Amino acid sequence: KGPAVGIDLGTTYSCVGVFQHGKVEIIANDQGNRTTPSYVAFTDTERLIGDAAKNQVAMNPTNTVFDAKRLIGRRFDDAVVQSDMKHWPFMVVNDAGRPKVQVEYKGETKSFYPEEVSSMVLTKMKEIAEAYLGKTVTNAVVTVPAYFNDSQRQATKDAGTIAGLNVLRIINEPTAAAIAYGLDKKVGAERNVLIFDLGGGTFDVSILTIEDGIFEVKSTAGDTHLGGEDFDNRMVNHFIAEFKRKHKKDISENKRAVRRLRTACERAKRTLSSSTQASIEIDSLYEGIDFYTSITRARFEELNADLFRGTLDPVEKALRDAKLDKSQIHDIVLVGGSTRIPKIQKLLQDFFNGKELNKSINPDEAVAYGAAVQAAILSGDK
Ligand SMILES: [Cl-]
Ligand code: NA
Repeated sequence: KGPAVGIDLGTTYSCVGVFQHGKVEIIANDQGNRTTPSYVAFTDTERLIGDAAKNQVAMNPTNTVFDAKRLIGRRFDDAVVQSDMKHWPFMVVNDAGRPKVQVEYKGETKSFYPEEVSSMVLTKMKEIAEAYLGKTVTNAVVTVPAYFNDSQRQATKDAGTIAGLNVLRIINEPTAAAIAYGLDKKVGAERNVLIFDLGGGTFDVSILTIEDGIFEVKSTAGDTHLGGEDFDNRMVNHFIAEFKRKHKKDISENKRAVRRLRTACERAKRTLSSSTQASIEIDSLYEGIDFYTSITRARFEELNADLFRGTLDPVEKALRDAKLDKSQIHDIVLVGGSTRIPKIQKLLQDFFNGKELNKSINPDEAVAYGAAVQAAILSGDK
C-alpha cells in the first residue's frame, strides 16, 4: 500500500491529489492537465478515456459517453434518467430495470452500467497517479455530492472496486472542500460553512455545521443542470451570430464547427477570469473561413447577467432550509472554475455584505485536495 490518493469523480471532469511531504500535490494527467474530462469513447480500434475522448466528441458523438454520474446508482424508470437521456447523443437502454449506455466498439454493439463507465474514469485517475508517483496506487478516498443516496454511494464504491481501488471512504464534496481549508481544525463553538460550488454542469450550495471536527450537512440547494457550460453556451450563440454577420454563413448545424467554437469559448471564459480581454482564434472554422475575434470581460458578463444573478436564489434557499441568517455563515468556500469569475465573486460578496471568500485553493482542485488530506489521515499517513 503506497500513499493513498483523493479522487474527485466529477460530473464533467475529475481530479486526483496526493498528500506527500506535508503538502497536497494535484496530479497532472498524461496530457499535462490537472483535471481530466469524465468522458469515454469507443472507435473502430480503441477505447479512449479523458482528454482523448472529449477531443473527438464531435467526430464520434454516438459512441462518446459522458454524464455517467447522472445515471450512477439510478434505475431506468427514474424520472431523472428519462429526462436526462433526451439530451445525450449516445443510447441508454433498459437492462432488467437498470440503465446501460450502449455504443459501437470495434464494429460490435457493447453496453456498460454507469459504474462501469465511471470505473474507466477511476482507472484513468489511478494510472495518472501511478505514473506520477512511480509506484502502485491502491487506496483512495472518492468524493460524491452531499445529496447522493445509499444507491448512488454504493454504485460509486462499485466503480472504485471495478478499477482495482480500495475505497477507504466515500466523502461528501462540500465536506472535502471544507477539509481542504482546514475548517475542521478550528476548535471551539459550532461553525456554519457555506460551500458555493459551480461546476461544469451542476451548481451546488451546501451548508455544513462543524463542531470539534464533526460535520453535519444542514441543507443543500442548487440546480443540477446549471454550470460553466451554460456560460460558455451564451458566448457560443454570441459568436455564431457574429460569424453570420461577418461571413454571411450560419455554422449552427455543423457539429464540428460548433464544437471548435465551444472549446474556444471555454478557453475564453477561463482567460476572462484573469484578464479583461480574451481572443477566439480558429483556423478554418467553416468552409475554410478563419475566425479570429475577441471579447471583453464586460461583454461576457452581460451575456450571462441573468444566470450569474440567479446563483443567489439557491444561496437564499439553503439559508432558509438551514434556518440561518446570511450573517450566521462563518466561512464561504468557492468550488468549481466558474467561481473564479470576478462578477460571481462580487455578486456573492455583495450578498454577504462584503465578507471575504475562501478561494486560495484552485476551486477545481479543492475537492480532490480535501479528499487527499482525508485519504492520508485514514491510511495513517497524516
Ligand atoms: Cl464537473
Ligand atoms: Na465538482
